[PDB]
Formats: sequence, structure tokens, C-alpha cells
Amino acid sequence: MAVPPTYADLGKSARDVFTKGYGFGLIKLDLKTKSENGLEFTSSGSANTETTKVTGSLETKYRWTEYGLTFTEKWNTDNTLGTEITVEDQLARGLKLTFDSSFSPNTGKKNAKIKTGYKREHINLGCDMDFDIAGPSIRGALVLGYEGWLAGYQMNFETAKSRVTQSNFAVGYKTDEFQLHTNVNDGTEFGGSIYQKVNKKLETAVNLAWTAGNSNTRFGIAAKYQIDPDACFSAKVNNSSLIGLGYTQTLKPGIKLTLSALLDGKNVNAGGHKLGLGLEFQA
Amino acid sequence: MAVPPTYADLGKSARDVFTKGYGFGLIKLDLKTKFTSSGSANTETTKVTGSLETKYRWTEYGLTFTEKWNTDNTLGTEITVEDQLARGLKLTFDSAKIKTGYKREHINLGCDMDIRGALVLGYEGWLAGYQMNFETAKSRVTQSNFAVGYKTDEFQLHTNVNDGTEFGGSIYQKVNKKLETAVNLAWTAGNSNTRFGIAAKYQIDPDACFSAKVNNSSLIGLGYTQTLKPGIKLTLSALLDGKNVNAGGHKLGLGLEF
Ligand SMILES: CCCCCCCC
Ligand SMILES: CCCCCCCC
Ligand SMILES: CCCCCCCC
Ligand SMILES: CCCCCCCC
Ligand SMILES: CCCCCC
Ligand SMILES: CCCCC
Ligand SMILES: CCCCC
Repeated sequence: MAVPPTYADLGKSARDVFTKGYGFGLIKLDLKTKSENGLEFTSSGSANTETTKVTGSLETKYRWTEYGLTFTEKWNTDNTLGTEITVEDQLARGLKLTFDSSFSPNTGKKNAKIKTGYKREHINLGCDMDFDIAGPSIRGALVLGYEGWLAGYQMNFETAKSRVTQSNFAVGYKTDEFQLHTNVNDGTEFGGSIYQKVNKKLETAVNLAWTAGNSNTRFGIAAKYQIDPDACFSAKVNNSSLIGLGYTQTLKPGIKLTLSALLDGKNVNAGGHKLGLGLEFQA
Repeated sequence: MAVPPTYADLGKSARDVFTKGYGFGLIKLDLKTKFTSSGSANTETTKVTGSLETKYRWTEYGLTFTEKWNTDNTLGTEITVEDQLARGLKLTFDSAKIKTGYKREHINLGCDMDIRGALVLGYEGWLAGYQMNFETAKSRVTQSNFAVGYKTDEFQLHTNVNDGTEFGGSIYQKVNKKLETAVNLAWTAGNSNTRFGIAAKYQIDPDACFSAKVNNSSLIGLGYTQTLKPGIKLTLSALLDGKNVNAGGHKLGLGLEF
């Protein structure tokens, strides 16, 4: 409805046209399993193309619908363990408390955090408490919204340094089929995204980002046209002539196949082009 | 409706929001007779100038006579013959310039000779265009202009690539029966030289009109047009430089219609 999204989720539809539906240089085979209403199992097997690094993950997710509890745990072949607990709507008027934790061998990740969010008709507030060993920090999210107009501010205060290390503003406007968003980070990093839905299934997205002094200019355009109710086709170009193609097709009620390819328009002949494959079985 | 415009007229609706409604640093005295009497007076050059035009109409037989005498005593002869040798075929001998062009339901053809060649194709609001300029004295093309866009009554998008070096774009929008909004963008490939600008034309009443531009160079443009009397439209304009507010050499103009 009119509930404003989180600061990290505004301008998401334009971002999903660029990201969703593309698998580059990866052989992704996932299997989803929902045996009961709450329990969900998901094991994935990916193989890198450039480095030939096979990575297999195992995720167990259970949902407690009555008490609002939500448990999420992830496992990986690299022993990169992650756990998340989400309590939603336990307190009055749409509250949510989340406990995240990620552990990794030798990479130096022993981080865990406590997230806190508040939602209403026009206000969306977020509070994070990262416990990184290098230094704890508090993240504050504030999003204003009324009549399709959005306004957001994000702040991260690092207690180890006793100062705010990042302060991001965001102003945007969105409709049912049109979304315009503007982002400025630390006064020097700027950005903007325009989401447009042309037809019943034609999503048009334009992304623009640059730094202070007309530097690091990066712009592009993406599209997500479907030809069939079961087939999705995606294409995107940027100023570096990187052309990304993607074709998503579900072959049967529980099988999904995704073909994708990245082409370097600068050097077509041996320019480091990438092919990707994605199989998602439903069970 | 379905007929496409020429290459010089595609994306004109968004351009009219920027161009029309402004007489900067100029006292343009205009008189419309149904004939064109326009007298331009620069406030900085201080050189009174006035040009006149006459047009004889023969609509039943399909010919027109045109002759214009400018201030600096230069005159140009121009005659056009259209819809005779073929439906939509239009010839023009201006000055001495020979202009030929074909206009149909989905194609706008044009071959100017003084050579310029343009072609515009249209289908369901989608427009493709390409124009070239071939210099016979240089034995090489000097301009290669390509454009493509999508046109609708309330929204118009237009892109431009001239000589493969400079890119451009324009957006037209009509959010109300009296409010308009146009966006402009142009830049050169391989360079940070960008040119971004937005304008609007608000119409308070059928006799009043207000316009406003702004540029990334902090060039603020304002314009108010009123029709206090039937047959006399007074338009006021002022150019404001945001870079030099004090002693910046700002330009204001005044236009009268009759
Ligand atoms: C419109 C808000 C201005 C943002 C200034 C940037 C300071 C971090
Ligand atoms: C609306 C587009 C703004 C472009 C900013 C200039 C990029 C260097
Ligand atoms: C319209 C896209 C052109 C990209 C060129 C920018 C780098 C020269
Ligand atoms: C909407 C595309 C704007 C690109 C500007 C690039 C300036 C170097
Ligand atoms: C009006 C309720 C919002 C409270 C923010 C601290
Ligand atoms: C909305 C708070 C801004 C702090 C810089
Ligand atoms: C609703 C039509 C939008 C075309 C860009």
C-alpha cells in the first residue's frame, strides 16, 4: 500500500530490471523444498567459470506464523556460516526485531548485528547495531513518504571512531508504472534511476551514477520483455559497451531454466565474454 | 496525424517550451496581418532592425508567392509548388535554393540543394530519422545526423546522434491542459561537456502565459506573455545569470504583437 520502503529498498524495481534474470560465468543449480507451511529447505550448487570454484550452499528457513518468529540459517562449503532470527509484529503497531550473525573461517568475519525497524503509513524507521570486531557502529534509516513522494536519509555512526562515517540522502517519486529516484552519498557520490513500465510486460529502467567533478560517470539502460507467460527475456547495455543478455524459461511446474550471456562491445574478439546457466528446481 | 515530421521538426514540441515565449535583450515589435512585420531592437547593440514578409495565397490551384526584404536590404525570392506532379510531392525554389521533398503517411523525404538529404519513418508513435550533408566542393560528407524517438500526445522522447560525436536527448510532458514541461540533454562523446536544462510553460488563463527555464550553467530564463487587448499580445522576458548576480550583464527584453 502506501507504506514507505526501507532506505535500502527504494528504487528497487529499477534495480531489479538490471540485476534479476542474469547469471554470468556461473553454473547455478538450486533446489527449493517446502514440505510444510513454515519449513523451507534450499540447497544450491554453483560452479565458477573463470576460477573453476565449486560452491555448494545449504539453507534452512522456518517460519512461525502465529508468534511472528522467523528463523533463517545458511551453510556453505567454505564454512561461511550465517544465522538470522526475525521477530515481526510482536510489539504493538508493526514492529520488527532482527538478529543477524555471520561467521567465516580466517576471512576475519565474526560479525553479528541487531536490526530494529518501525513501519507505519508514512514513516519507515530502521536501526542497526553492527558488532564488527574492527569496530561497532550504529546505522539509522529514516524514510518519509506521502502522495508518492519519498524522502530518505541514512546515517552510520562508528563508535570506534566516534564520528559519522557516512551520511546518505535520497529523494524520489514513484507511481504504479513510473518511478524516479535520486541519491547523493557523502556529498560527492551522486546517482539517479528512472523506472518505467511500458506495457503489460515491458519494464524499462535507466541508471545514472557519477562522482564529484564529473568523474566515474557510469550510465546504462535495461529492459525485461516477456514473450510468453512462462518465458522472460532480458537485455541491458551501458557506456562500457557491456551487453548483457538473459533468457528465463520455466519448462515444467517445478523447473526453471535461465540462459544468460555477457558480451564486451569494446573488443568483440576475445574480450572476455561470459556465458552462464541457471537451473532452479521446485520441490 | 500519422504523417511524420521532417528531421528539423522532430522533437519540436519539447524545443518550443525552451525557444518560444522568450525575447531576450530585444525589443521585437511584431504585427500580424492576414504579411509579417517584425521589428527587432537590441538593447546592447542599439541597432534598430525590421524585416517584412509577404505571402500571396492561391489555395484552389495550389501555389504560393513568397518574398522577404530584411533590414540590411537583403531580399530572398521563394516559390513552392506542391501536390501537383504527385500526391504529397512538394517542390520549392527559395533564395537560389532548390528544395524537393516527399510527404506520405509513414515517410518524410527531403533533398535540399543549394546537398542535404533527410528521411523520417514513423509507425505507431515510433520515429526514426537520418540526415546527411554532402559537400560537392569537398567530395565528402560534412554532417551525419541520426535520430530516433517515440511520440505521444502527453509524452515525447527523442534521442540524437550527430556525426557520431555528440549525443542528445529531449523529453516532452503535458501534466495539465495548461501546464507543459520539457527536459533537454546534450553532450559530446569522450568528454564531460554536458548540457542539461529543463523548462516549463504554465498558462494561468487563455490570455496569460508564463514560462521559465534553467540551465546547468545557472542561466535562469523567465518569460511572461499577456493578451490584454484582442489582437495585441505583450510578452516580457528577462535572462538571469546565477553565476554573476551582481553586475553580471543580465539581459531583459520586451516583445509586442499586433
Ligand atoms: C538536499 C540535501 C542536500 C544534501 C547535502 C549533502 C550533505 C551530506
Ligand atoms: C540528468 C542527467 C545529469 C547528467 C549529469 C552529468 C554527468 C557527468
Ligand atoms: C550514447 C552512449 C555513448 C557512450 C559514449 C561514452 C564514452 C565515450
Ligand atoms: C542520461 C545519460 C546521461 C549521460 C551523461 C554522461 C556525461 C559524460
Ligand atoms: C510518530 C511515531 C514515530 C516515532 C519515531 C521515534
Ligand atoms: C536529517 C538529518 C541530517 C543530518 C546531516
Ligand atoms: C505509458 C507509456 C510510456 C512510454 C515510455
